Amino acid sequence: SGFRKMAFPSGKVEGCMVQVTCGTTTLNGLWLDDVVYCPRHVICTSEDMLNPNYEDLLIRKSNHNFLVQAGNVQLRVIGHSMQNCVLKLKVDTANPKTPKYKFVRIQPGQTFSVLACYNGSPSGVYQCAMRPNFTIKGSFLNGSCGSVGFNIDYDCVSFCYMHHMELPTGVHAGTDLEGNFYGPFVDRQTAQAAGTDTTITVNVLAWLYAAVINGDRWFLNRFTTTLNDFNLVAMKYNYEPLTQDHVDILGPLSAQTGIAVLDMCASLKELLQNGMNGRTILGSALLEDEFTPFDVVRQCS
Amino acid sequence: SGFRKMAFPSGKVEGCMVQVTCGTTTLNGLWLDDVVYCPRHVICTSEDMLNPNYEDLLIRKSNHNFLVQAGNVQLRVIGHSMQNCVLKLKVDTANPKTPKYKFVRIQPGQTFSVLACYNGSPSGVYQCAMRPNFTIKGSFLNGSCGSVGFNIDYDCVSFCYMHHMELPTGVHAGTDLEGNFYGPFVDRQTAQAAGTDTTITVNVLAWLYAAVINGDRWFLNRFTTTLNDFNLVAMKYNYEPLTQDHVDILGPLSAQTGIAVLDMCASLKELLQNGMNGRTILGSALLEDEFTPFDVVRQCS
Repeated sequence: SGFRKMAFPSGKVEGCMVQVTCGTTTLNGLWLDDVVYCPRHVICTSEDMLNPNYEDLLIRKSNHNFLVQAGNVQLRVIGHSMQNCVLKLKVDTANPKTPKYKFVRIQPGQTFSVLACYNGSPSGVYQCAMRPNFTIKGSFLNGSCGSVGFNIDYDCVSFCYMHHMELPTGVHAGTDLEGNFYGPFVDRQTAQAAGTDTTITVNVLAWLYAAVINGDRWFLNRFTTTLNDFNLVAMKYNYEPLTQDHVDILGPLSAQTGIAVLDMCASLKELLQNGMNGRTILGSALLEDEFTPFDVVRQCS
Repeated sequence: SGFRKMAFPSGKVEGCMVQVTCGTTTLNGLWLDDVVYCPRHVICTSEDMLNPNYEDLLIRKSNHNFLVQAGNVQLRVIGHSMQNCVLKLKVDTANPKTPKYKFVRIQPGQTFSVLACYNGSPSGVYQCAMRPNFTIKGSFLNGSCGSVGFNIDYDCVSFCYMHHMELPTGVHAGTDLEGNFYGPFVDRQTAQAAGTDTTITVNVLAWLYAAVINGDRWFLNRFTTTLNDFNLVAMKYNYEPLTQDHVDILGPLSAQTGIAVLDMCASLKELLQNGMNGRTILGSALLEDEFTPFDVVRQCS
């Protein structure tokens, strides 16, 4: 029993974290084989950020302008290249602790574990989701750039996020491991803001199933709904639309509890219309949307 | 910016997790040097749990009755002893990945990271506190016995918990790494239940300071209180008493925000009397008590 925000074990990622230095900027890098991956804004001054031409800036740099530090040892940079918004520093030593890995670009609504680092040393690990507006509600301070988001499948690490910036609302923006930003964000100092966010509906339904698995079913009812009628109420409460694909993804959780997806949708509809009336679900007074149907399966009985 | 439930990086602990087998029971063990630590109930059948005499049960066992498996390799048990409610299996190989470590017995209200394991393999990591009633609100399934709780100070791992059982309310009970249970719990099948729990007051105050550090201050007021008058209201709402020592521990957070501890106590008093009036604090509709003043300092600006 129990249900907690659960991150993947961070060991395979810790052995990859290095510190990257360029001039007066210090951030983190991800050391995999003989290549160190990091945000390309490491080469910029604050003045360069106003209207940067990175191709023109990188041509002014040499290999000796980059400093890589792994624990105590200093790695020599023997090459450098840019791919989108990430810099790839070729080093003279291949990382002996490189795990089996993949670079994957995730969809909005998907979750991942974050290993927050400062100066090449991991500080902590936590779980979060890619919000529908393509920002993340993380916990990041100055120097956290280069920290990564990931999931673990068997023994393979799937890196899905690299941290780059904090927006004015306190939310965070970054790229996949190939340097493509999630959302309409760019790596330059411009007026950029997060768009309106919505609640991840398939995730709320998965978390209500986890609550049933853990023994709390006060919120259930005898009603059912159509996919269309539920979607009419979802749009009203700023919820993401539920597709037939989401219903299929929720199938294994529906078969374990005995509650049809459309029956669970009628409980969610009543919870949104009537509130909780002073009651909690898995220790929460608010509906939770940062657990995917896969996360519930992995942690539950 | 941001504030999340943050666990310590779990790498140093993952390299210690092994699978222990005795007869038909399989649980996890903690491999440190040439000793494997695990719950002593691994030697018992379900029938033995009714009224066990462990000294008499352990004398019937040989070294070959114990099976230790670290990844692919099988470790030979060359000795065995019991210390309180933990079994210590001496093995022929010292763990090459043993970190710098300590065994520490924590006070109620203190937090730690849990690395949940099944069959010697870590499944995930999450944060929790030792509740005032000496149980933990964890997330554990069958086979999780031997999973450990810990904190990390610089490069030293402080192990504070080993998992043993789940009580009827779904909460969890276990020992320190020297085999002494937290609370009045025993490792036998008897009617045992968690006592009444209370809210960890110094932790709620620390989390309100974290909210001020992150920019939300709607809950502040112009009032102050005495330590005695605040304690009169705390007892009424089932909160732990606040001592002068707790006030001193909250000093660095009080000096960073400019808000006196007794001023923060008057905000908490009003929050308990009037509620939140449809408002949240750090994304939470309930007051949070599983962040110590040290946890806030470690993660905040």
